[PDB]
Amino acid sequence: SVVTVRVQYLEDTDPFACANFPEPRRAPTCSLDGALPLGAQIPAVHRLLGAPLKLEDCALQVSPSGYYLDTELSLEEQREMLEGFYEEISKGRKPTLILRTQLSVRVNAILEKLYSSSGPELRRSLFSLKQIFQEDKDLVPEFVHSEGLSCLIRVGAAADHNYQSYILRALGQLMLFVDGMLGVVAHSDTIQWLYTLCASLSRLVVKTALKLLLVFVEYSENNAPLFIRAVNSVASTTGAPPWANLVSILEEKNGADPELLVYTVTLINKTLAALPDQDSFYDVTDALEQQGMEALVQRHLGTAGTDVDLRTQLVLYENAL
Amino acid sequence: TKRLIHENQGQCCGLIDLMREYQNLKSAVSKVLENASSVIVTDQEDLKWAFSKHETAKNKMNYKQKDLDNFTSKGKHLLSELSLVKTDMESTVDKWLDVSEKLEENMDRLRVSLSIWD
Repeated sequence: SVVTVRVQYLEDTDPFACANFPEPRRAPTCSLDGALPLGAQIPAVHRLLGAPLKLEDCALQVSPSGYYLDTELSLEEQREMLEGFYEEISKGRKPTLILRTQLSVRVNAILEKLYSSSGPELRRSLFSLKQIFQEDKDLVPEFVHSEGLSCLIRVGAAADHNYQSYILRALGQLMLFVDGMLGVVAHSDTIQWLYTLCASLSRLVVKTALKLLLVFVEYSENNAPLFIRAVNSVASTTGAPPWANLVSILEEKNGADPELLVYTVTLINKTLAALPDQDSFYDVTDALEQQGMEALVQRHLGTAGTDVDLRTQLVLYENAL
Repeated sequence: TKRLIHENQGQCCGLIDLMREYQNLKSAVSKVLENASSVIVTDQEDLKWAFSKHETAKNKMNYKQKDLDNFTSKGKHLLSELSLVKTDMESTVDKWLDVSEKLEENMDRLRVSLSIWD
């Protein structure tokens, strides 16, 4: 029960500098065994390839399919995940397999360099992180598994506004993918960090934190309570009243900023639309009526300089009550 | 048998047209880059104008930003092929990172400095 395939390796020991071409261009053939486990079979082909890959840090991706093989069960035992695979074989063609580094090992090298680098090194790395996630979404689950989020927060909270803004653009890259999204829904500390970020003096950083928080509340509604609880914990830990950061943006110490003001009102709006409970609702709206909200709303709805879109979403506010 | 000579020599051929390709692309790259550097610039109408002007500097910035990341995509899959060269690439990547951030927060200042006019 043997199998004849086309093999290629991928040099990805360093994830911040991955090469693009797998060598050789013309994949060589060798014969395996479909009913025996792959781990013991990896060395013959590893020497067949002469790869500069730590054989004990290696992993296997099915080329067209993308599947990561469990390295110590046979080919017949994971048949249910190789449907397209045996059909290429059944066509009488030879399917192709990519030798690369485990997502675990790659995310581990990443967490090292994030935790151990600094200055220009660290900065370069964060910029490339964005594109890396765009082009291998598969790293994202292993990433959530290795507390990479712990790393990101543990780095961002002691860094400057550029370092943090780059972190946040990267973070939006994570959240376009389902697994990273799930990691953010799980990590209360993360959303807490983004709320801290809404008090930054960088108005770019505030806009960005605000728009990603919009992405967060638009994905689902199950995370509206999680948001409100995180905000309460941050305001309570910092010594400030809950929600003070938004309303400070609303009553502008620096002046007018329509895009931020409209972003904020839509955010709170879209926080409002997701709860049938009127009682915690009333709890919260008292907490807000305390801080002075009605006069701010009133006097701003007065001035005709307000932009029309901002105005529409704030009348959605008033219409709610 | 004589073909394997033809083969290695084709390897040298393919690498020669390879970086001749890199060079012709880079031509346009240089023009764009030059312009990037160029757009720089260290009354109340004036401050406002500046925020509205730096706003078009950046409307143009993100406009070119799409082929700019086409540039970052091309460079990464560029150094995939091919000691001396590496530093060169790093040098332009760091220089462009510094001016990427630099015009980012220079237009930000110009917006947020007619904010001191508004």
